[PDB]
Amino acid sequence: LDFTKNLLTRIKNLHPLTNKSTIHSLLSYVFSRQTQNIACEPMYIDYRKDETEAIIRWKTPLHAETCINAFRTQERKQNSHDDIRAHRKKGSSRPFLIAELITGEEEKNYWRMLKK
Repeated sequence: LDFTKNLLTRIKNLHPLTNKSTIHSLLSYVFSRQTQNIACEPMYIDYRKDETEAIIRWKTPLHAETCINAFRTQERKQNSHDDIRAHRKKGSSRPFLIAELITGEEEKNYWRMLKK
């Protein structure tokens, strides 16, 4: 069926005990350092407690691209469940936060499942 392409980013290596509020703040903190031209508008955050992944539905494709560029440029690691600035700490076992654009069949299935 029908959807706006290229809105979705998977965020990987979140702290497993975080929440949507913290994810929103972290994305806005990181996005701020990539651009001042447009506001951070993660319209929906799909996140289940005790997972290490979220799916973000951005307002526009340019917001999604901005997020991907931010995490590609910036080394970030979420230290604790409520860490928003996510500075990498020397000797930390935490992995680097990663943002990937969801495409192809994975993208179609997101919109199919949302509409089920």
